[PDB]
Amino acid sequence: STGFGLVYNSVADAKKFEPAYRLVRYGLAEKVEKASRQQRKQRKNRGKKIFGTGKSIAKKAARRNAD
Amino acid sequence: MKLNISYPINGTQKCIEIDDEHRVRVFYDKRIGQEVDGESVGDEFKGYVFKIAGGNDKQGFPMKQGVLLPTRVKLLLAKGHSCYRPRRNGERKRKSVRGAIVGPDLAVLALIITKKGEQEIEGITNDTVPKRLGPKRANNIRKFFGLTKEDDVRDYVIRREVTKGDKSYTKAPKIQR
Amino acid sequence: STELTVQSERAFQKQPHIFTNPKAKANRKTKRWYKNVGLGFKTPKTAIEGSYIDKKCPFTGLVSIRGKILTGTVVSTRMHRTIVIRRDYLHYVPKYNRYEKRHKNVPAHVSPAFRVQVGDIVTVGQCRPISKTVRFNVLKVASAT
Amino acid sequence: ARGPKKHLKRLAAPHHWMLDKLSGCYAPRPSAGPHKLRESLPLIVFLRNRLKYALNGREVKAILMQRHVKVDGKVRTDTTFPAGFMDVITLEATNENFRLVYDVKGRFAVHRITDEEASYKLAKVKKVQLGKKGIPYVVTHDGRTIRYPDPNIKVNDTVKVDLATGTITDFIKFDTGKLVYVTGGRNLGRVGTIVHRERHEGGFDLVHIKDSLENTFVTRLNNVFVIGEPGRPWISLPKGKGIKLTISEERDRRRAQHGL
RNA sequence: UUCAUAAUAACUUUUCGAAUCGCAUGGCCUUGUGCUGGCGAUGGUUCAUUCAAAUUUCUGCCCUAUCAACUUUCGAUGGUAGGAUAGUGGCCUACCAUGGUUUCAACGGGUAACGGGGAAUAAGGGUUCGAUUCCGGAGAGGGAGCCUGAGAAACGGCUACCA
RNA sequence: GAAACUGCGAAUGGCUCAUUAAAUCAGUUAUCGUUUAUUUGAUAGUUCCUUUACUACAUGGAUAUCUGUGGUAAUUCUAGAG
Repeated sequence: STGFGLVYNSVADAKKFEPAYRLVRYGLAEKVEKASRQQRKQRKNRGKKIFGTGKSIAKKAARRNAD
Repeated sequence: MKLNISYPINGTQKCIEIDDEHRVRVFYDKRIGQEVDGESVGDEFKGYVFKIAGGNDKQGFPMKQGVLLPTRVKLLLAKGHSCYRPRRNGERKRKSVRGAIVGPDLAVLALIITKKGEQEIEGITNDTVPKRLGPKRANNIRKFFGLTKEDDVRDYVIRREVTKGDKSYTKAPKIQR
Repeated sequence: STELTVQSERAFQKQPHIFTNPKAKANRKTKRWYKNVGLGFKTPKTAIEGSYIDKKCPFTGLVSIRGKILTGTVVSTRMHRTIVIRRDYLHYVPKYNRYEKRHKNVPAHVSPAFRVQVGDIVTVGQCRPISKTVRFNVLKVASAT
Repeated sequence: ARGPKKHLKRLAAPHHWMLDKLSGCYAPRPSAGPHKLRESLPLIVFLRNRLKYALNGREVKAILMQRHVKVDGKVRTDTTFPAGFMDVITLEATNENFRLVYDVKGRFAVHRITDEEASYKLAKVKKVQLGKKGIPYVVTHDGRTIRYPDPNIKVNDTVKVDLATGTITDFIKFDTGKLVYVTGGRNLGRVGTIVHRERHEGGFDLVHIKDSLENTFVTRLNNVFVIGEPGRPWISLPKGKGIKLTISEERDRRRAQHGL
């Protein structure tokens, strides 16, 4: 077989330059848990809808119940 | 119907509900931006001088001034004149809008209250709320305290001390220029 | 091809930004400017001695000759200061291994210095868009008798 | 229609980049600069595919930020700067200096220059024009404009530049019996000594050119670039020396030249 | 070249000619909080260069005579003078001149027609196809019309009418 | 440093073949007939307007975000004041 090896100088140098997924497999850095591609795309659209912040519209929610 | 009252100097506002027509009949055939007396409105206000300038319609049609008529005329709006917030820079949009002169079609009336009268009510003329944001620039901080040049700055600054629980660390503005 | 009258319009015509000095005293009166066309051509003295102005003339005007230099025989002559050069040529047909003959005409503007008739060869040079169809100007009339 | 174009499909890109057919849909568009789209060479191609330090375009962006690339003295952190002919590319780490000179085939060559000689750049003219306050200023064909030239410098005449400071040092005149490089068309990356010049009346000038082997070839004027006295090169040239050989001559060399 | 560029005469509801900010905190003191000074950001005027964009020269197209005359009122072809245009031009008006294309096939009709680089078949010549991975051009349900920006008659932007 | 103001981009990419027969398009030309953000290059003592009492040691007021008072069957609807 024929690999493709990279021998860095030190540990602090090899941590930053190498891609994140390569650090996971050997067990150097932590695995970055993130949200699914669908739901965070929905969050972008729903965040855009309300001009915002959530304070002003939430205070109206109490007033809208009386109507 | 509802009256949006707001005192400018003190800084307190309240909605007064009016089911009776006779009280609102003073505002019939009166235009946006004129002085109105308090005595003819009702028993609550006597000695006051109201200031009608704005309004609101049933369904949801904010009133614009300079339009004339007692009608709902659709108008062409853009950046520079109110009743439209543009999203694209330069884009226009034809919006619906309520006319100027008041009739029996409204839900809320806009009112500023200049001069006091007799019956000071609960928390509209009694209470006085301070303004939230202090000065900032070089000549705004100078004129507020009446300092002129030689008195210098780095002295008259508001440091609000907020507490999470144990600590009491200071905040501070940033005097630009 | 009017011609001869010098001035006969509603307006008046002079060469732009060339001035006749009123106080100075010389035989000229009419102050003429004329240009060298280039590309190894020869400007005639009928243009220099003449009285015509013309915006669209290459000798006395802003029309600069550049690009291509076509040729051909003249056909049509019957309008004010233009000409139609008929340029004949052959076209190939690979299937039969033969040649064709094709036609299309070329319109051009004439300087009043040159004297033109029907059935004479005319060398012609490309220039600014003079008009709708006319994109060319006359530079020679070598009518061998 | 509608404004500029900010993409380049890989088959539509010029061939002397030497990019792969597979392993990518798009190619790197070189941005605006002192060199044209066809004649330039972007820094992604130079670092990734030529020198072969970085494996992909990701790692080229890491090198530029920390931070030793120097095209014509100054840094440039842009990934796709149009670096072209006679441009000096230095590296403080490794102590390497380069110059983009054309190969006998037509490609850009990886030519390792001395420390040392990488210091002056050679450019062409161009104009030859007066500015305001009657100031005479010269333009370079390879990018820049320089002020206050010598009174006898004209079109197609090459000029040496200081690079670090940015001023004129010396000039060479375009006349017969002098070395000249070619940077356009089919006879690209060849060197020769000149014989004749057909001037013509507004229809492109031509030049007849020999070489050390006495083989003749003809090219256009705008492609030609002067490079010193005959048998006296101002700049260091790579192996080959712009000779250009026959098909059968090159077959003879490779199978003969062996030694494992 | 009436080009580059310079000079004289003035104009203009007089464009621009830095009231902008981070990392360092040095040098002789006229030892002020002043006279000078390092490393990069940003904005700006005219002239270059680059990415382009507009028009433009020459030659080249599939069937049809059961399409031989066609355009000029309502610009057709040309001249002079203005208007508009980023800029040339009948692009648009005013007063004139009657021209332009045509059996070397104009003008009209049809196309189950987007144009090329190409593909299929394969003695040599040629036949037939090219909606479609690259290059250029049109269009966003059908037509007109614009706003903002260097660049849009934008449509994952707007104002109408007809579905 | 959430939010919003200013600046930039959204005119590229992607999809389709309805129209169109000297039109589009291909190869050759000219822009001495014009506009170009961005790009990398150069570059502005000349605004003062008689030259003894003139802002130049630095000028002016808003507007957001947020504080709240709301209406609406409705929608990235936006009215009043601070």
